[PDB]
Amino acid sequence: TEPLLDILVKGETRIQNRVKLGLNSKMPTRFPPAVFYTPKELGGLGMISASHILIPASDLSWSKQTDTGITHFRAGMTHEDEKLIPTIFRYITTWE
Amino acid sequence: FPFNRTKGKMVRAQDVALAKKWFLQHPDEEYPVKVKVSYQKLLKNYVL
Amino acid sequence: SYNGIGLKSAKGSSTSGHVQRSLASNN
Amino acid sequence: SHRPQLEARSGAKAAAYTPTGIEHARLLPGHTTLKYRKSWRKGTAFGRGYINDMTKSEYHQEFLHKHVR
Amino acid sequence: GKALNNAIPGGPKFEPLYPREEEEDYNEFNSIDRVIFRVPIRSEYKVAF
RNA sequence: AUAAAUUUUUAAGGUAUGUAUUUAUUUU
RNA sequence: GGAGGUCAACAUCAAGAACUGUGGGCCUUUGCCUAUAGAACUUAUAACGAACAUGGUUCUUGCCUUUUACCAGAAC
Ligand SMILES: [Mg+2]
Ligand SMILES: [Mg+2]
Repeated sequence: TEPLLDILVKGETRIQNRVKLGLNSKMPTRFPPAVFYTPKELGGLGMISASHILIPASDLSWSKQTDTGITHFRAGMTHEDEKLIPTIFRYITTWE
Repeated sequence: FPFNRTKGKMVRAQDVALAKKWFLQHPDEEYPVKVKVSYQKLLKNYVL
Repeated sequence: SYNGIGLKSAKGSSTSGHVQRSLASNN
Repeated sequence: SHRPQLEARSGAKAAAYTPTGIEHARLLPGHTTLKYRKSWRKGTAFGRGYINDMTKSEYHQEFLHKHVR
Repeated sequence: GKALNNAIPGGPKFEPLYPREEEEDYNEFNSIDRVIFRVPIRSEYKVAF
């Protein structure tokens, strides 16, 4: 589901934005994803981030008709230097 | 334009725009994404 | 060549708007 | 001391005063210019506007039938 | 480029200018059944003619 | 056989607030 | 009298592709037709500036506890 992934990216960005304005800043350089993702122990918030991903973007026009299949990705959230981050969906076995 | 003429009028010394020409032309190829994105900003300001 | 893939704009959408070709699916 | 008012302020009280001369923004000139005009189916047991108001309206009852739920 | 909300590949991007494109009837005219995909129609065409 | 990159900051919203602090003698 | 001025004042600078004056004829001064003269400056990938800022109001968004301050598109 496209729009849900869309909402994930938004929502999570919005929360991090909360902690950010909690000080005063949206500046990205101040908050490298360490800050938000290190487990509580190491002194991070430990928030479990499945925003990141890359989000299948293919050519809406026809995707109102055919189901054209993924041709492209749109960067969900970002970094500055990247690394990556593991996302929940990958640690949960699917129902089937 | 500046050159081929040989007769013309003066201009307020801050109107001569030395870097406009660079960012109208293409970015070339080698430059790292930093500068390219700098170009696109300079256009967007121009077109507007 | 924005071909219809991508966004109306990343102003509200929290992403950077970056779009890249998908290596996987071609045939 | 919270009281319902019984009155309003005469503009005249203002009118006597001397001016100030502060300059607002919305007074800066704009529009300086005027413009002038020239078998099976038998089995079952059951054998064969605008009302001036709100809370009695049909819309409002739809609405309250959605949201407050 | 702006007014159509398109982007020349090296180009400046702007806002929609006619933002609501999303209204659409489900209507047979330009449908797929009845169209031939032979050459893709990149943007630059749409900015060129 | 891909070259597609959003942001970035300042004020406002134990205590505020209020009160008195006349010294140097105005004619019988 | 000539040349000049980092001198001044007073006019004029965006439109039927477009200026002004004058003569003759008609309606009755405007105006219309015709004849005639002169036309600086600015214009066709359109314009006084082979340049480029801010503000107001009204809408659509984005930041999103609220007002300044703002995000990016439009109209006046
Ligand atoms: Mg208070
Ligand atoms: Mg208040």
